[PDB]
Amino acid sequence: DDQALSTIIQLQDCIQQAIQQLNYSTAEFLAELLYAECSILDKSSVYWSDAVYLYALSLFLNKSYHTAFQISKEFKEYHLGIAYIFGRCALQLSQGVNEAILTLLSIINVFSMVLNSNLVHIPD
Amino acid sequence: ALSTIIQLQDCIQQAIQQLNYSTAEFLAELLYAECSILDKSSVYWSDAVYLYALSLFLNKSYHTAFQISKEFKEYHLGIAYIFGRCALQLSQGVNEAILTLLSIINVFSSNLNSNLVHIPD
Repeated sequence: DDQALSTIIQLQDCIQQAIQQLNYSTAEFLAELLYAECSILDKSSVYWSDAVYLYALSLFLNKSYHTAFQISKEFKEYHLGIAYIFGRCALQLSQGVNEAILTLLSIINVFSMVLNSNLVHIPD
Repeated sequence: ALSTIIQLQDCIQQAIQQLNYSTAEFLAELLYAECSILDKSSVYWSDAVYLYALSLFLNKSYHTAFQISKEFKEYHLGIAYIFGRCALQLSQGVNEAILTLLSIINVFSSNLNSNLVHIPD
């Protein structure tokens, strides 16, 4: 447990590093492994939501828009970035726009769960 | 009038950092047009060309950024990187990318510091 948190932080840092350059397949593999590792952690942990959001962003980035769209629909409410990924997938695919609206309206009205984070591509 | 171009290039940095595409399309076009006239060898010229090529690359516009980076690949390392990856995507102009990047690596080998976004190490 003492090193368990360090590994997750290191994997997250590597994922932001990889996505910072135009290196996506490695970002895919690191996001996949972090998402698999975070399975044991409870859903209440911010780490699970962060890993799911990173995985969704990656799966969006490599044109695998369908898979990103499901992996965003399962936990769309938990994180703001997941909702962003869901909305992007919906606009590209014209599938399930309505729940995207129902989530985005709530998230914007409340702003003006997890809402703010230091990760990359966190929407403003 | 360099404050305005510095501000708009920072805006381009922020926009691309926000995963918005076709947003820095116009802004990079504007920087290219504005800075093509003031100089052809200044650091701002290479910076504008690199940002323009990166914006063109990211927006499924490869047959333009290809030649755009081809013209000025020898000036900035990021331009050469964009040129090489576009060569890979389009399967064209590959030998030129090989020579330019070999020259770049040899510079590191022999006894460049721009910190712009998406610049590979």
